[PDB]
Amino acid sequence: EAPAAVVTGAAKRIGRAIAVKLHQTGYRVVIHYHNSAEAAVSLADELNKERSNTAVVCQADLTNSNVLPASCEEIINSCFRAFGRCDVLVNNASAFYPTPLVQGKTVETQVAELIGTNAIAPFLLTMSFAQRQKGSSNLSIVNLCDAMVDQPCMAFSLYNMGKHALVGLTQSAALELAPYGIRVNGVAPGVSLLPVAMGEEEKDKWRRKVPLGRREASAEQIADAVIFLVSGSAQYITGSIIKVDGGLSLVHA
Amino acid sequence: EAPAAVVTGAAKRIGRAIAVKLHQTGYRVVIHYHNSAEAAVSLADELNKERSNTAVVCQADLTNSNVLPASCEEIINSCFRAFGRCDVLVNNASAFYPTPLVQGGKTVETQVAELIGTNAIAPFLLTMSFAQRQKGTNPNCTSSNLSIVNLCDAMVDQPCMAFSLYNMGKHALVGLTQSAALELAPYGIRVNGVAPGVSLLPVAMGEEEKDKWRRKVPLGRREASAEQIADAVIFLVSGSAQYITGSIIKVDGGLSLVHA
Amino acid sequence: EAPAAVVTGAAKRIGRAIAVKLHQTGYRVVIHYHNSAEAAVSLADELNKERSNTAVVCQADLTNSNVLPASCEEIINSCFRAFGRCDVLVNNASAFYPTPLVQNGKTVETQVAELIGTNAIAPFLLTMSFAQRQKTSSNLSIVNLCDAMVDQPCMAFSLYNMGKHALVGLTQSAALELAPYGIRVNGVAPGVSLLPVAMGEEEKDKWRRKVPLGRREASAEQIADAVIFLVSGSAQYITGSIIKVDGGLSLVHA
Amino acid sequence: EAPAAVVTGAAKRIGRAIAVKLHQTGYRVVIHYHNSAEAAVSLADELNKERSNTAVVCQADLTNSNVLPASCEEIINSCFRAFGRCDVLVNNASAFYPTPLVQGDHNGKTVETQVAELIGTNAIAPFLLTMSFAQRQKGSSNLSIVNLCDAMVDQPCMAFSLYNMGKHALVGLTQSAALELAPYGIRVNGVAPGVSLLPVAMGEEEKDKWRRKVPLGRREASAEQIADAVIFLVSGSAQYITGSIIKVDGGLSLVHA
Ligand SMILES: NC(=O)c1ccc[n+]([C@@H]2O[C@H](COP(=O)([O-])OP(=O)(O)OC[C@H]3O[C@@H](n4cnc5c(N)ncnc54)[C@H](OP(=O)(O)O)[C@@H]3O)[C@@H](O)[C@H]2O)c1
Ligand SMILES: NC(=O)c1ccc[n+]([C@@H]2O[C@H](COP(=O)([O-])OP(=O)(O)OC[C@H]3O[C@@H](n4cnc5c(N)ncnc54)[C@H](OP(=O)(O)O)[C@@H]3O)[C@@H](O)[C@H]2O)c1
Ligand SMILES: NC(=O)c1ccc[n+]([C@@H]2O[C@H](COP(=O)([O-])OP(=O)(O)OC[C@H]3O[C@@H](n4cnc5c(N)ncnc54)[C@H](OP(=O)(O)O)[C@@H]3O)[C@@H](O)[C@H]2O)c1
Ligand SMILES: NC(=O)c1ccc[n+]([C@@H]2O[C@H](COP(=O)([O-])OP(=O)(O)OC[C@H]3O[C@@H](n4cnc5c(N)ncnc54)[C@H](OP(=O)(O)O)[C@@H]3O)[C@@H](O)[C@H]2O)c1
Ligand SMILES: CN(Cc1cnc2nc(N)nc(N)c2n1)c1ccc(C(=O)N[C@@H](CCC(=O)O)C(=O)O)cc1
Ligand SMILES: CN(Cc1cnc2nc(N)nc(N)c2n1)c1ccc(C(=O)N[C@@H](CCC(=O)O)C(=O)O)cc1
Ligand SMILES: CN(Cc1cnc2nc(N)nc(N)c2n1)c1ccc(C(=O)N[C@@H](CCC(=O)O)C(=O)O)cc1
Ligand SMILES: CN(Cc1cnc2nc(N)nc(N)c2n1)c1ccc(C(=O)N[C@@H](CCC(=O)O)C(=O)O)cc1
Ligand code: NI
Ligand code: NI
Repeated sequence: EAPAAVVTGAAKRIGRAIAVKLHQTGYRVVIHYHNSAEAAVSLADELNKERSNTAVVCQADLTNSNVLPASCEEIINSCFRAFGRCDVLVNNASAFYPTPLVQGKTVETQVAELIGTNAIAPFLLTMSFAQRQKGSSNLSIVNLCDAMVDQPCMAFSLYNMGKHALVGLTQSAALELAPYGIRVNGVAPGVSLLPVAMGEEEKDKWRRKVPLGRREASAEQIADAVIFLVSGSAQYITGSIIKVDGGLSLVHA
Repeated sequence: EAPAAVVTGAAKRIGRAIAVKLHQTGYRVVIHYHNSAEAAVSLADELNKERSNTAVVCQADLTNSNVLPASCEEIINSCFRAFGRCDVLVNNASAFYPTPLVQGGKTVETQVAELIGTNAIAPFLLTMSFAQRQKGTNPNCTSSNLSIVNLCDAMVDQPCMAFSLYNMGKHALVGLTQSAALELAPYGIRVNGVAPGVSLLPVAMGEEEKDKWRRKVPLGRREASAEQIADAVIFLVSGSAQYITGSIIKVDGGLSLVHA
Repeated sequence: EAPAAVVTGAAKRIGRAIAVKLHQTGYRVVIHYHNSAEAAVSLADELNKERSNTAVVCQADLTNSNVLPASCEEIINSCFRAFGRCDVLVNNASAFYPTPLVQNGKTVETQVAELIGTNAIAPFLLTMSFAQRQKTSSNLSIVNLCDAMVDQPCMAFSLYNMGKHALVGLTQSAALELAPYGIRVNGVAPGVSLLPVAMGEEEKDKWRRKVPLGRREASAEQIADAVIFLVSGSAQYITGSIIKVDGGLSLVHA
Repeated sequence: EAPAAVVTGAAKRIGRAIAVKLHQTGYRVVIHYHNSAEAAVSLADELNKERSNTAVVCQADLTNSNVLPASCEEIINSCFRAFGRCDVLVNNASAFYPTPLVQGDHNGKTVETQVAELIGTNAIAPFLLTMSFAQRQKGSSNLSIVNLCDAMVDQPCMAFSLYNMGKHALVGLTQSAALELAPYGIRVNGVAPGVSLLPVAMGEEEKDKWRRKVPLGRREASAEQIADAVIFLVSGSAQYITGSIIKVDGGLSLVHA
């Protein structure tokens, strides 16, 4: 019988590429989304046309709040309701914008969004993932990290704190959930898909920097590393974070 | 004119020892505390005994909440109020307890607020407020020695079982240390960390459990005293570390190097 | 047409498993060996029985010496003479033994030659020679076998540890320098894998216990699995990456 | 009694500033050099004019060879012979030049000479000096080793693989020796410059290119700023510190591509 996966922020871009590749591997998928309702059901439609009743949609804000644990518990619950199991969780959804230290949203909202999406939701989703299993199988969690986590971008401190917290969770959860046969790993893109709204010349500045090919990783290239980690080929791998960055983190100033 | 320093969680233990050594080095200090009012003022009394009006006290919960940015601004303000300047910020205050991922007291969101608030968010807001006050300073046109020192954890990559939120908070602190170091370098504000392995064990910990942790330590088979942690802090704030920023010094007696 | 791979120290254990999985994936293989002649040819015979003319054997000492560069050029040339190409280099051969700092009559300089040569310098020269011969339907890459415990070193293994650290450095330097040629350079870092046969089971179990995921060592095959991912089309953007295959061992404090 | 230190490659630049600061702190010093004889003897003279009988010179090639262990043993011996003790070893001497992985147009040296020089000076010599240092220990004291590492070690410069391998191996040694020598109270630490003193031969525009990369001040570290971290690590304010490598790089290693 088919395994099931939750992918967060799976409506488009890298999240969509992960849901799609997991689907092609034979997973049924919960496509989580926040604001991209149309893209999410459009994705689910295609996947369901491929194989009937193998994709459901689930919407949630993953900003930190007192109700976030409930939302995260529900996200996991939706996978079991639809599919009777939950074998894989991919923590992909992520708020991303600058927060300059020296001077719209209050700083506490930015805290809740940036740290919530990048670290607290992954933590809570991990708790619920594990709780639902215990209290053959190839259970694992993949966290979407950042290969530049130690060469941060200017004025992105909260985002960077969130990705760093995600490294800690990946390692803490790997260690703690190993007795249950739940493996916990990361995939760390460097420059992948640039923002839809980024000007082309700004995109080119980033591409130029990549030693391997002078270009960004495609969403499929990121998804490949994810499906390796969920596979039987990675049965012994846990607490490992795989850079998919084309050498970018190795390039000095 | 003597420089001034803010030290969070400075009433006891490592924070206290940092405050004492900064004061002995010539700093005026803001002693921040949460619950330890008695210890905070008795420290201030002692420092003020040595040099009149060189130690002041400041109370604040550093748990994340919608009033944290305000609280942290006021902490930095208290240093300018008392001493007319703020040269050094030491982020030492820290909540610390287990938070198991699997279950068989506080809600998990209270734990998040406390653990990531004290260890990461408050340091970040204090860093903002510290830097905002140095906005109109050109490091070329001045002879100051501004820095922040973040109290980290040498075991961040070999974490203790069931301490995931604490660990996330310390990881975020490493991220802030590095991000702030880069972003504030144009202001001549250096941002560094000191990472104890096993230092002062909890007062409530059984003596046999204490000795288990002590035995792990290759250099001397003992915990670091609070003074030895403070030595590294004062090096990092000193003129002999003027080119150091984004560095996290381990003070762990080799502990992080020991395999399972 | 079929790609070709060189695997150093390929007669036994992890190296043999890598050579086998590469061959199963469609690679022709050069099976390098040092002292394990019989094992090397029995492996070569087994793979050639599977598919004719897909396996050859190559003897070489990878200790550092004045002749080492020539040996390494010959190992690479060997793959080209046998198969007309060389798509993959796996640096697997490794000397491994204690060298205490404070006090088998091996001199320390022999220990240096053996431990640094096999783990670092031979990898570096094979990399030179590999790159030199390549100086686009191609997928060229190098995989170096590292050590997940490189920053939590075992007691009295300083030269070995220096060897492995130099290999990390080589992986990163070569990844950057060879990227313009489309040559990707990566690492697989076992923690506890195959234990020495002669080691007491009671000592083996001490190591096994340390491992969170399963309380067991990695099989050679599980290590080989990460190797074949790195060389595959599913890793075309991965260079300078070292993947731990350690079942969480490196995350366990003392 | 005054303590004693050995500093390798101490005739000039960073190694000199370390020898000077250790001398100013009250150490007697062995000034090791390879080619810089005049600068070495000139330093010994300045130090001796300040406090008589507190500085000696010792010449040795630290290229890897079958005689390197003897040479390193000699270097350590020279400290016990002059000063009756050896409290501090500073591994500073370092060969530094590109070794491209791909050749095209044919340099000077053979690749095995380059191996012997680059990894001998940066790694093997430090290892043997560490062996001899710990072996010779006699029996209030503060024994330590400081290794000069490199902050850019995981963001290597183009075509410097052998140099980078040496420096990576030196990290390994720092950590391994920290663990292994801890039971004897010998601490082993590192100082990692990013951009400090630029090569004399380097053109001014190239020098300015490196300087402008540094976030903290847009300048290189002086030799004295590097020596400061060294002297902190050998000091009593660092007695619980072992296996730590402190970056002195003005934030350079934190700058993305
Ligand atoms: N793209 C890159 O070059 C790159 C580089 C480094 C690291 N990464 C990591 O790789 C992963 C995917 O990258 P990406 O560029 O594809 O990410 P992205 O497009 O910026 O974001 C992915 C999804 O996250 C969801 N999200 C944002 N805020 C949310 C919130 N408040 N609550 C719930 N969901 C929220 C959004 O869902 P909706 O659209 O439905 O609202 C969004 O589509 C991320 O974790 C990222 O940090 C990517
Ligand atoms: N001790 C060790 O072995 C060790 C190991 C690794 C890292 N560290 C780091 O070194 C630093 C000092 O360690 P330590 O053991 O001295 O710390 P600690 O005793 O556990 O706590 C330090 C102080 O932090 C303050 N604090 C706690 N929760 C707070 C909150 N909600 N709001 C405001 N302040 C709060 C407390 O102040 P009040 O008493 O006034 O309430 C406390 O006295 C910490 O950052 C720690 O993480 C220590
Ligand atoms: N096994 C583990 O638990 C583990 C853990 C961490 C890292 N690793 C790494 O993974 C790789 C494979 O490990 P392993 O246990 O399979 O290795 P191994 O059995 O110790 O050695 C593999 C081969 O290296 C060859 N070799 C040794 N010295 C040589 C020299 N002088 N010149 C040429 N070849 C030489 C030997 O070839 P011959 O038999 O032909 O003489 C040997 O069969 C190694 O690089 C190792 O460091 C393994
Ligand atoms: N920007 C920087 O300068 C920088 C950056 C990162 C790391 N570092 C590290 O910091 C340390 C000091 O840097 P530096 O620039 O002052 O070094 P350097 O001037 O390039 O070299 C220091 C000394 O090493 C000695 N040496 C070279 N080859 C030798 C050999 N074959 N045998 C014995 N001695 C040999 C030379 O001594 P003689 O002159 O007597 O021949 C030289 O004076 C080095 O380890 C370096 O790698 C420096
Ligand atoms: C590598 N990358 C692509 C990119 C796109 N989406 C992402 N989304 C998430 N959640 N996380 C990522 N790290 C991410 N990265 C980058 C890198 C820098 C900037 C950047 O400098 N952003 C500025 C300026 C962008 C602009 O000029 O358009 C900003 O204010 O957002 C954006 C994307
Ligand atoms: C190294 N150390 C000392 C210690 C003391 N106070 C601190 N305080 C803070 N804020 N941060 C630290 N990391 C810290 N560390 C440790 C290490 C382990 C445990 C620990 O396993 N504690 C268990 C129980 C241990 C027990 O008391 O028996 C707990 O539930 O708190 C406590 C302190
Ligand atoms: C994880 N591992 C397995 C192992 C086997 N072969 C290898 N071979 C190589 N080349 N590299 C390795 N890292 C390696 N590792 C280990 C770990 C420790 C000891 C060990 O403590 N050996 C001591 C003790 C031997 C014993 O007690 O039986 C020795 O003196 O060799 C051996 C193998
Ligand atoms: C940071 N730095 C200064 C410098 C000077 N001496 C040293 N000496 C040693 N032993 N180790 C160092 N790391 C070192 N670094 C650098 C950085 C890059 C180049 C460099 O790109 N060198 C090229 C280009 C020289 C040029 O164009 O002038 C070479 O071929 O040597 C030189 C020095
Ligand atoms: Ni981190
Ligand atoms: Ni290394």
